[PDB]
Order: sequence, then C-alpha cells, then structure tokens
Amino acid sequence: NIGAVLSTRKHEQMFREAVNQANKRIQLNATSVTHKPNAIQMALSVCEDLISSQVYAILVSHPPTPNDHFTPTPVSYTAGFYRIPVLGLTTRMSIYSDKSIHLSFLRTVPPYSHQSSVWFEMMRVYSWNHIILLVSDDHEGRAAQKRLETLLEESKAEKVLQFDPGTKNVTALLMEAKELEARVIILSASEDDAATVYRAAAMLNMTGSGYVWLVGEREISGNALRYAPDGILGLQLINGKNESAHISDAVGVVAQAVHELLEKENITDPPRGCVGNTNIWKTGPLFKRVLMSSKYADGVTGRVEFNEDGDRKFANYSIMNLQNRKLVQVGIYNGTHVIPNDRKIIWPGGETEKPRGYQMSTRLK
Amino acid sequence: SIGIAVILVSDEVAIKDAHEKDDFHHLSVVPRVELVAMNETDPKSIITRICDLMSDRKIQGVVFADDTDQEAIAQILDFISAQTLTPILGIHGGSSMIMADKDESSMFFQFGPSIEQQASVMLNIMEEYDWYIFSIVTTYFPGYQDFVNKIRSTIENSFVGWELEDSKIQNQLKKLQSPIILLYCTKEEATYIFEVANSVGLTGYGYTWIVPSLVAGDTDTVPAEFPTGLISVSYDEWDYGLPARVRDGIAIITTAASDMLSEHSFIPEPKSSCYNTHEKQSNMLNRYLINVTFEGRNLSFSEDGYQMHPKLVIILLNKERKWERVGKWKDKSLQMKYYVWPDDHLSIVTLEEAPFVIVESVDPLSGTCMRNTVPCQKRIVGYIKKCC
Amino acid sequence: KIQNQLKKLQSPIILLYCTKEEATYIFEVANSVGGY
Amino acid sequence: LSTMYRHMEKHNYESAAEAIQAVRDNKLHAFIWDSAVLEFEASQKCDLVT
Amino acid sequence: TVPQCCYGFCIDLLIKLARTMNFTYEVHLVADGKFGTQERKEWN
Ligand SMILES: *[C@@H]1O[C@H](CO)[C@@H](O)[C@H](O)[C@H]1NC(C)=O
Ligand SMILES: *[C@@H]1O[C@H](CO)[C@@H](O)[C@H](O)[C@H]1NC(C)=O
Repeated sequence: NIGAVLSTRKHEQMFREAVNQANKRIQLNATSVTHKPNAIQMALSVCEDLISSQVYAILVSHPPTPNDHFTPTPVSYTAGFYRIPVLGLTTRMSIYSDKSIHLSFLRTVPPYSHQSSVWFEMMRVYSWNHIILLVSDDHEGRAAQKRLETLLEESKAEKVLQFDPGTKNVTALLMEAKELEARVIILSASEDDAATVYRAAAMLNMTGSGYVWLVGEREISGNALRYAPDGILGLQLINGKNESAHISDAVGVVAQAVHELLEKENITDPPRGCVGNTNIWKTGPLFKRVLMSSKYADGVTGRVEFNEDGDRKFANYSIMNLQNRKLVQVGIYNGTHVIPNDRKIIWPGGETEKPRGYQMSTRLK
Repeated sequence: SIGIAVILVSDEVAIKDAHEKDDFHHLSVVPRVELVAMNETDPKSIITRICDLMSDRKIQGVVFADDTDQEAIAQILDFISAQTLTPILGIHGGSSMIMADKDESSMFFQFGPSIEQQASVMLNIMEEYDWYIFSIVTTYFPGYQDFVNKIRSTIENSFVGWELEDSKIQNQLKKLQSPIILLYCTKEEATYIFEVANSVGLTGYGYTWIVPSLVAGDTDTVPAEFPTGLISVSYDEWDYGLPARVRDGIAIITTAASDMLSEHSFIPEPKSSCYNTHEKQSNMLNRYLINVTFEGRNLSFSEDGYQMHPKLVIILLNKERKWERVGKWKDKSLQMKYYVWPDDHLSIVTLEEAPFVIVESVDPLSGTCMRNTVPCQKRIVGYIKKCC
Repeated sequence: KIQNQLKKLQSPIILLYCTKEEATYIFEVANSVGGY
Repeated sequence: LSTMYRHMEKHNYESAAEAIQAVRDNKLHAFIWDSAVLEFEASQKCDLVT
Repeated sequence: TVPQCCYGFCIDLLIKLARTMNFTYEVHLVADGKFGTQERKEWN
C-alpha cells in the first residue's frame, strides 16, 4: 500500500517485481523508495518515507552487516510505535520474540528461539537420553533454553545451563559437561561464542571421542566451520538462505490482508506529515488479527501458519552433517517428523551407530 | 557540566529555578543551564530537539516529560540512549512508565515501578487483605511470563503458604472462580474480559480483580460496565508534581556526574551533534550512576528500571467513576487508611475472658496475622488491630 | 441474571422444566457458561 | 499446625547434636520429630524417656 | 575437609548395596549439615 523499502539495488528490484506481481493479481500505491546505511539515520529515514508515502506499509530485510544485532532495532521500534503491523523478510532473530516488546514484529522465517521441536523429535526418534543444553547469556539464548525446557517436559536431564557470556577463557562449562558424562549436547550462541566453545572442546580431547551431538542454525557460518570438527549435525532453513523469495510471499500476504481489511469501513487515514501525527492509530489491532488469521496456501515458502505469538509454523529444517570438513544435507525434517534417509549419518568418533547418551557412568558420590 | 533539559508537552517553569537554587558543594563542575520547549509527539521532532541541544552545548543526558499515555515513547527514549550512550531520565507521562524487559547496554532511568515491583505491591496488598489468589489466569500479553515468575518467587519466599489452582475464557473463569483474580491484558481485550466476567458473575460482589497498570493507567474515563471494587497501583498519579520530579532528576544526574568524575577524573562529553557522532568509554559512568544519592535519599536502582524508595500509590475504583488517592509506599512500607475494606456488615464486641480469647499479640514481621485468627480493633487507650 | 445463577450453582445435576422456546435460551446460556 | 509452627520457630536447632546437648542440661522442654536418634538416645544414654 | 571415618547402620547398608550392585562410591558428609528444605524455588 506504500512505497517499497529495501537495502540494496537487487532487493529494491525484487520488491518492485513483487509489488507488480501483487498488483497484477485493493491497489498498492508507491511514490519513492529510500534507505539509509546508518541505524540512527535510518530511524528517521523510515519515518520520513512512511510519512511521504501517505500509507502504512513497512517491510524491510536484515542488513548485510556481520554483527546483525542492533542495526534494524531502531527501525523496528519506529514501526512498532504506531499501530502499524509489519512483516520481516529473512530476519531470524530471537530477541524480538523473547520479550515481544514490539506490537506486530512478525517474521516469516522462524527465529532462533524456535526449532527446539525439531531437536525434540530427533531425540525421540533416536531415543537419546541424558542430554544437556548450554545457552548464551543473551536474551535469545535464555528464551531458547526456556522453550527447550518447556518442550522437554515429557523429564529431560540435568542441563548445565551455563550463562557463557562469551569470554575468551571459558573452561568451567566444558569441565561440567565432562563430569556429567553427557554424550549429546545442545549448544546455541553467537559465532564467536560457538567458535570458543568448539576450540575449548577440541583442547579437551573430547570433541570426537565417543561424543556425538547436534548444533543449531545460529552458529552455521563459514568462520565457525573453519574451526569446528567433523560429525556435527547442524540445522539450516528450508528457504531462509536467500531473501529474494520471501519478498513475494510477504507481498502476497500484505495484499491479502489489505483485501480482507477493505471490507471493513473503519479504515483510518495516515497523517500526511510525520510531525502532525498526534492522533494514535486505532485500527491496528484489527489489521494484525486479520493478518494472523489470514494464511497462504502455497508460495515460495510453502504453507504459512502463524502461531499464537505470530511465528510461521513451517516446521521445515534441513539437517546437515559434517564430514571431511564438508557439509552434507542428509535429508530434511518437515512438520517435526523423521527426515529422509538421503545419506548415512557418521558420528565424529568414527562409529556409524549413534552412541548412547547415558554411557560410561559408574562412579557416583 | 551537564547540559540536561526538560521538555514539557503544563509549563514546569519552576524546574529551572529549583535546579539553579540547588547547591553544588559536592559537585565538582557547575552544570550548564538549558531548556528545550516543544509540543509534538513524533520521533522527528524529538530527534531535531536533541540535535539542537547537542549543537548548543554538551548534553550528556536529557530528561523527557510528556502528558500523553503513550508509554512506548519512553522505549524510544531508550533507543535514544543507544544513539548517544548517555542516561535518559523520565519525569511524568509516557516516560514515567517503565517498559517490560527493556534492560540493555544503553542506560535508561524511569520513575515507574517494574513488573516485579508491581507484583510485590499486589502481594503486600493481598497479605494486608488476608486473602489468597488460588486461581491462575493470564492472557496472551508480552508482560506475562515475568509477572508469573515474580508471583511464584514471592509466594515461595513468603512464609505464609499461598493456594495454587468467548466460551473458553468463560469456562476457565467459572472453573477458577476465586475472590482474588489476577489479570493482565490490553484495554481492547479488557473490554471483552469485563463483559465475560459480568456474564459469569465474578464481576459482582463475590470476587475482585487486580489490574495495576495494564488498563487502569488513568481511571478518569472508566467504562460504565467496569465492575466496582477493583484496585490499581500507580506511580504518584496525584502525589509528586512535575517540577519536583524534574528537580529530583536534575539533582540525581548532577550527583551521578560528580561521582563519575571523582571515580574517573575525566568527564565524558559527546563527540558531536551527529546521528553517528558516538559510533566510534560509556559503561564507566553507567556503573556509578546506578548508586546515586540526592536530596537526602539514596536512589539506587538496577538495570530493570526500579526505585529504591518508590512513591507508589493505590487507587480504589468505585461505582461512581471515582478513585481514592489515599495510599503511601514510603521506604518500602505498607500503610493505608482503608485496610478493612469490603445489612451484611456487623460489629462484634469481644473481651479476653481467658481461654476463649488468649491471643493478644500481633506479629511484627509484616504486620499481618496467622491463617487461623481474626483482626481485633482495640481501643485507642486508634485502630491498632491485634490478633484474636 | 440467569447466567450468574447458573454459574453460582455448578452442581453436576440440574433440573429444568419450561417451554421449549424459553428453554433454548437457557440451554444456550448454560452451554456458554459451561462434567454435569 | 500453622499456629504451632510460626509462633514456635525461633527456638529451633540447626543440628541434632546441639539439641541433645541442650536437653541433657535440662535447658530444653522436649524434642520431637527425631525418632531416628531418639530410638538410640533413650536406650544407650538411658537418661531421657520418650 | 579432613577425611573422617564413616561407619554404622547406614554405611553398612550402603556398602552392602554397592557390593551387590558392583558400584563404586565416594561417601562424604555435608558442610551445612541440614537435611534439606525449599527456601527462597531452589532446594537449599
Ligand atoms: C583460564 O586460564 C587458561 C587460559 O586459557 C585456561 O587454560 C584455564 O583453564 C582457564 N581457567 C579458568 C578457571 O577459566
Ligand atoms: C554507594 O556509594 C557510597 C559511597 O560512594 C556507599 O557508601 C554506598 O554503600 C553505595 N551504595 C551501593 C548500593 O552500592
């Protein structure tokens, strides 16, 4: 309904193509497109663009900055200040869903706090027992640990649950894990923290000695793989690698929501100027409810089903095993079920069979 | 020293006079005097005012005040700290309210109690009322897990044990029918929640609901269908004036700056008046600004945005769209003039008569009594009720 | 009024005898309120 | 038993040995809820009755 | 933490159970000496 917002020229072209496709198939009006590389400047730039567009429609993607921590935060705050629901493309961050501070900051790609159901299904299929989970000191790690604990309540095991802020010298967690004698561990943190954990595990001579575990999608990066050993069963998004596909789905969802809301006669007029925005939007909750209720049968991302918090229940993730410093996609789990037997999983130790989680536990205090 | 300013969206002309009249015996460098006046509710105007203040002089911290009920503006103020690495102070209105899980690297100070403080106040009120919740009902809201965790921690720490227990919500309310009900939802959801409660019957004189700040932020235009008897917790709704709050904030900022200068020997200053001026030394002053003492009262606070001695008030909604301002929370102490709250009212005279009434002492640990006794309004030779 | 009385008396057994047209509203109210 | 717990809690002992030593000097009225050690104190010491 | 001697009914029962189950144990006392309680969500 408003002008498209994108970071790069290719993203702008993709957004324009998606808008044209939506208009070809209740009309989207656009006047100009603008963006800023600085978050502080972008906070005012997005407000100015929304004011000039005379419409409430904001949908941006994540910047290519390596940090990817607080660059889109001011834009999200500006979008959530009013009653203007927004949709994020290729924005997999669990910080937004950890506290739900924003009004309707919904992303098609599930955040890092999700995918614990896939881990639970894998553990049930492989009958894994006596596993521990390490969560980063950030809010995203705490939320992921809480979700995993909630989904593991039939039991689980005595997880270390170390804070792990990301210090250079961190050996207490490794010592505790060795003492607990847990074959399967679940670690999810930042790239630097994951690299430090892998280095500590390698220095302990226990990374590939009868210990086979799995890792999340947060640490899936080239830098982490350069130091991590083989035999790691990481997770990857089904279609989150490229953002050129989610833009079409977002445009279609926005068009469907606009068509659904056009029936209602309580449509408000956004202010022409940003300064003259004393009035508070009141139809925003209704639009958010309509968007949550509305769903797409198919598309680039397939079936989309918003959860209670507003997260798409795609439940699709590809499991990649590490062998000879190479990633092999041995099937993919869709709908939180078993994955196809594309390739045989090989443990880092060298045994084809999955080692038992509760093994080598005789002495007790 | 500090180029703080007060923005009123209301005149507050006495704030500058109070700040100037404040002594600087313990202050190393006298602060700069600057005031910014604007009437807008947009991020662009706030950004322009901040840029103008930074260009005029070194702010190193600003105080924001507002008259609207939009608390989210305070959250934007937190982002302002992320754009300046400087503390932001609140006086009244949106800035007074404290957001949920707003703690981050950027420093932010608010005069409103957090979720944990509100839960503690509600628990103290329920202990004074000698009633128990015995019913768990929480709607889908961002401030849900924190409130439940705080309530669980409070009931676990407390020596006295606590009982634990449109069609779906009505059935849940009927199954969990209790005289004390805790709820947290938005006003739009509260409109249907009140109707559901009235239909079920908990809105009558058989149960009471507690909505501290979720809906009853300002109970001046309460709906007619809203049941009478509910109470709310506010942060100096009609007790602390805006100029007084501004003066207290200025004094706290000056004391924090003096402490930082004493502990670091180098007062930080903004690089320039640009958006990315400080994009290139900020935690040193934040680590000392938390322990701030001014006006003969320590204002120590944590990253959650609480108060060491909050001026919490209790408003009791009535059937005539009126709320009682009686209630104080000085020095984290519980006291009120309506402790005994409700031809169903009777007065019974009771004497000692040895074994029939042998209890004559009240536990001073919290001012309450046991779970198998009653209050006894003894004579003045005022209303100091003991345990019977 | 009727809903409050129905919710107050949450007995497993409820007896009612009236005209079907009037009984329909009572049954709808009881179902909305809510084993028994 | 709420009235028998809060009102009579400040006199508790953190260890059974301290309670036994206190009661051996007639400094304690009675001690209960320790049958594991009371089945031996009343037998070996034969100085108190249960 | 001087190593003291642990013997009696409970120690003998634990030793017999360990011998029957072929388990290795390291018995030790508790510095606090409390029997266990739930003080202020965590067992202290
Ligand atoms: C810190 O010191 C060295 C440096 O890595 C390391 O070997 C050691 O285990 C660390 N100790 C602790 C307690 O972190
Ligand atoms: C604050 O600092 C003063 C002295 O600088 C000290 O006496 C006081 O204990 C401190 N308070 C806190 C809470 O750290």
